[PDB]
Amino acid sequence: TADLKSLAKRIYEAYLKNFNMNKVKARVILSGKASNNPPFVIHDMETLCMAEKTLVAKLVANGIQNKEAEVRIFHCCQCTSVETVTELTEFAKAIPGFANLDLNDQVTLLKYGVYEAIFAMLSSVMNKDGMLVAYGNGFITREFLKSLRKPFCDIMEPKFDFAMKFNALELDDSDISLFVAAIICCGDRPGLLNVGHIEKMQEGIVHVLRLHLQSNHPDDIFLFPKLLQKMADLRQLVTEHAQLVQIIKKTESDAALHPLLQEIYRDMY
Ligand SMILES: CC(C)(Oc1ccc(C(=O)c2ccc(Cl)cc2)cc1)C(=O)O
Ligand SMILES: *c1ccc([N+](=O)[O-])cc1C(=O)Nc1ccccc1
Ligand SMILES: *c1ccc([N+](=O)[O-])cc1C(=O)Nc1ccccc1
Ligand SMILES: *c1ccc([N+](=O)[O-])cc1C(=O)Nc1ccccc1
Repeated sequence: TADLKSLAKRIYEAYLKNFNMNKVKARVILSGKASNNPPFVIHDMETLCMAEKTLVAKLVANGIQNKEAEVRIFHCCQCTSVETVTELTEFAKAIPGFANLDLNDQVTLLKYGVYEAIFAMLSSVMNKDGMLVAYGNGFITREFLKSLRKPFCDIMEPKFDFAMKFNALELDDSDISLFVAAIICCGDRPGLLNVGHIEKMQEGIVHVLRLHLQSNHPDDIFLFPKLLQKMADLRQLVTEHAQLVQIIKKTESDAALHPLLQEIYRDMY
């Protein structure tokens, strides 16, 4: 079309603008074809404490430091998502009609959707062996994550499984931008007031996405349906994650939950 392609572009531009780590900037680091200075590999406890030597500032004033090895990892890992939530909250502005929604419906969308988008985008920085960290400056291996003591070794491995099959779709930021937009405009979230209004808004994004996918990836005929399954998959992935988070709350007495994330997880699933 033309007006649609403008909207699809308006979304993409908001994607690159807000999220500092896109799939292009990431796949080039993992390829190592643009530089000979690879990110610092974190594969065991020694390499971890080395890299942590860089953040000794944020670690001392936060009281972690002497905390357990796993707690330290996923303590800063929370600060990441808190940032991605903010970037996502701003990315939602560009969505046509979103800013107009009732302030309650806006928060509800961003409540049940953020983590579904975080894990989706989180695939862009993963591979079969690990993921990028610190805006591409670090690469934490996948086996080291599976080596932590339970239940921390069950946190990231599920996401790696999704990112491997999801990456297999060969998507570019051009598409993910729209894909993440549709995730936020899901009219299925509990507590939505104007269900009719939101569904109209989502159908616009999905319609744009369905044509964009057929245009940018014409050979993968059922690519659009596959992604719909992925949305369903992510919805399930975030649910299990929420259960595993609350499981860490009812047992681990030395792992505190970030204030912002508390409100998100509160009575989520
Ligand atoms: C992906 C990530 C960081 O996943 C978590 C993994 C571990 C924790 C915790 O260590 C923790 C701390 C306090 C409580 Cl009450 C429960 C769990 C939190 C989130 C997220 O969700 O952004
Ligand atoms: C998260 C957990 C642990 C560390 N660390 O001790 O090396 C770092 C991070 C992290 O995400 N650091 C970061 C984020 C963004 C930009 C630069 C560095
Ligand atoms: C945790 C959640 C999300 C990201 N991310 O996609 O930027 C990274 C991490 C993480 O584990 N960061 C990290 C960096 C350095 C040392 C430990 C942990
Ligand atoms: C955010 C970024 C980096 C670190 N760190 O490596 O010390 C910590 C945090 C952070 O906000 N931790 C936290 C968890 C729970 C409640 C408040 C703060």
